[PDB]
Amino acid sequence: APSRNGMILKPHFHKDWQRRVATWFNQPARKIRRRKARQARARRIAPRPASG
Amino acid sequence: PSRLRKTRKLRGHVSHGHGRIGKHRKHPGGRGNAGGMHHHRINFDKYHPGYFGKVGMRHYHLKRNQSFCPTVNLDKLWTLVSEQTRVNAAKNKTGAAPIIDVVRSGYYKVLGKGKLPKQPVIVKAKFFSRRAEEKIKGVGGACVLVA
Amino acid sequence: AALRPLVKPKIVKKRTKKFIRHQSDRYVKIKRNWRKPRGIDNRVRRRFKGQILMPNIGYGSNKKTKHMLPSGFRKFLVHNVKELEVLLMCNKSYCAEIAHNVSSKNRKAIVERAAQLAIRVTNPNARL
RNA sequence: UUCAAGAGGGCGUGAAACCGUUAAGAGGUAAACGGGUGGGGUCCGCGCAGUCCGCCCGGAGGAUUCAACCCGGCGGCGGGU
RNA sequence: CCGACCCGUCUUGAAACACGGACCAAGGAGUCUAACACGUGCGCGAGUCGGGGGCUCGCACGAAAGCCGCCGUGGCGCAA
RNA sequence: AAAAUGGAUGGCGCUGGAGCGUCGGGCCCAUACCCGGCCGUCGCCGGCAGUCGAGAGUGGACGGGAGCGGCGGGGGCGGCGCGCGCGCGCGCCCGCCCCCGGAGCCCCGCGGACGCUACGCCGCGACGAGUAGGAGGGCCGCUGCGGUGAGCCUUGAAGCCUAGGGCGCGGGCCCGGGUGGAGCCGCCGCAGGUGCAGAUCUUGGUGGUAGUAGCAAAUAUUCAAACGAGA
Ligand SMILES: [Mg+2]
Ligand SMILES: [Mg+2]
Ligand SMILES: [Mg+2]
Ligand SMILES: [Mg+2]
Ligand SMILES: [Mg+2]
Ligand SMILES: [Mg+2]
Ligand SMILES: [Mg+2]
Ligand SMILES: [Mg+2]
Ligand SMILES: [Mg+2]
Ligand SMILES: [Mg+2]
Ligand SMILES: [Mg+2]
Ligand SMILES: [Mg+2]
Ligand SMILES: [Mg+2]
Ligand SMILES: [Mg+2]
Ligand SMILES: [Mg+2]
Ligand SMILES: [Mg+2]
Ligand SMILES: [Mg+2]
Ligand SMILES: [Mg+2]
Ligand SMILES: [Mg+2]
Ligand SMILES: [Mg+2]
Ligand SMILES: [Mg+2]
Ligand SMILES: [Mg+2]
Ligand SMILES: [Mg+2]
Ligand SMILES: [Mg+2]
Ligand SMILES: [Mg+2]
Ligand SMILES: [Mg+2]
Ligand SMILES: [Mg+2]
Repeated sequence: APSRNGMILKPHFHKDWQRRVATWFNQPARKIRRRKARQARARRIAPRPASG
Repeated sequence: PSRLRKTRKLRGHVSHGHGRIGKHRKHPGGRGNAGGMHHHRINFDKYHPGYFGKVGMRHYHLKRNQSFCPTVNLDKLWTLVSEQTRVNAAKNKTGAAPIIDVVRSGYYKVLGKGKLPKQPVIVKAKFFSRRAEEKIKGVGGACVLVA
Repeated sequence: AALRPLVKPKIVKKRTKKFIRHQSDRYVKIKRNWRKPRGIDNRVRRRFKGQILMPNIGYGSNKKTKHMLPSGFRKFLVHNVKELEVLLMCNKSYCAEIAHNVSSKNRKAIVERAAQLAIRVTNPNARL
């Protein structure tokens, strides 16, 4: 039921959007895992450039 | 902040702000944008005209990178370069006439909205407009095309 | 003997009783604390004769004497000597009252000093 | 016995409804209620006078340092030729 | 002594021969996200935003804080 | 001109009215009107960071000549105007003409309220019904986080009871006494599973009913002795 002079909108929520939500709470640990992998590779390839 | 709301002020008040003759029942008009032809015809003829129908041709697989032409006017042209340039021109009287690339600073077509001060500038751009080409020659400059 | 305050104007109170809630004489889930009635058929709201009276702002009390004791003094609550010495200069308008949680051995100290500085105490003999 | 059984084996504290007893008071228009007064009890404070306190001036009594003014040191405020 | 019919709710209209209600304690009912419109408050200003990622802290705090040829790939805006 | 429970000028009752009609003086009383006090809101382009007054644009710093006048103008009684100063006083016309680090009583142009938490203090004048509903102020309250009270406490915290003393229009709160046995609160900000009389509400418990209804289908018990506190 609309009213005085707003927008018309079409939101995409008529499915079951709620079993399938995704939290970005593991954002830092994801960063931390990478460094320790990114360091260690460059230690494995010792003098070779780290970038590649 | 719950403590700044108006549910913290309708305690005691029996109906929580929604009447006694008519009540906050579930979905009493429809559910969504239903009824543009039936029993909401008036909101959509009044505040949203052009909604129902169909018009125009169809372009099926449209790529918005082919159609790309960033625009600029003349007033906002001497700001692509620094201040050494515009001042060292009109000076030493050789016919300096500097060069201004627009495709460097992220612009392709040139437009003739404004005016510009009297120095004999040169311009390089892919496209031009009619009036823009005139104003430049009117001040004593030139226009140049590139690929 | 007793410390005289500065002035002692007469005091006048437009109402002396309290305002009880309605239908609290019948029942025990219902209390004496004022809650306003909001029904449609109700007659305290509609103000018939011979019924409960509702509090408005006309019963409001004069401002020269508001929060004023029968002795002319106004009240102030403490917990130690440190916040008592702030009353030295208003020793003829305001009085002191010691909290309920203070120990016996410390009340003696506070009284002993208030008596020096001429700061009246409205409960000088409690625990002993 | 234990500080404590007014902590006694489903024993921390221990509300209300509902009951038993004791103290007071009352009783033929069911009870309860609002405003206004009266009477009686329970407690608070009299004081077993409550005569409240403070400035300056006058009087009679006694008393011991300083200040008034000078000198020495110390500290601070202000100044503008 | 005078006054004075039981509360809630529907209703043009309730003391009702209109429904609910023996009594007490505890629980109990206008929320969270996503998008929009406007009003207010703060900051920068034809510009303004790092939210994704990377450089520094082992993370006691702190899964924070600071920083970036990323410094603008890009989005909203400056032209219909 | 006749109705069904006994029956209503409101009732008792009234006939030189306490009846019917026209009229007088006196009188009674509503939250209305008038006078006053107390509370809140609204309006004053209100007022006060420190000096002038209730009639109509005010103030000094400033040179060459100096007084008896000014202000030689409406039976209008006019903002402008005239006898509470106009040249007063002190030394010797001539001169002085300090003057409030304090004159002298209601304007002091030297700085200031006992008031000045300016989100404050003061003054005037008018108004106040209220459902659904909209807004504001809440030093009304409940649980927890960050800072802060050189906070409270086994010489007794929370909680609970109270013919006790008191405050606020109210929400609610502070003291006093008893019990009890270990933690709790006030201020500035933050946040929320935040305030019940009900919903044939949910869970538990308790009453009147009530020492009541009842312990009635199928023929039937009696006498003595024994164990045993006890039939
Ligand atoms: Mg709208
Ligand atoms: Mg309402
Ligand atoms: Mg509403
Ligand atoms: Mg409703
Ligand atoms: Mg309807
Ligand atoms: Mg009161
Ligand atoms: Mg009604
Ligand atoms: Mg004990
Ligand atoms: Mg115990
Ligand atoms: Mg027990
Ligand atoms: Mg009893
Ligand atoms: Mg209605
Ligand atoms: Mg009907
Ligand atoms: Mg009703
Ligand atoms: Mg009926
Ligand atoms: Mg129904
Ligand atoms: Mg029933
Ligand atoms: Mg509850
Ligand atoms: Mg905005
Ligand atoms: Mg009103
Ligand atoms: Mg313990
Ligand atoms: Mg919570
Ligand atoms: Mg809730
Ligand atoms: Mg309940
Ligand atoms: Mg209710
Ligand atoms: Mg029987
Ligand atoms: Mg039988």
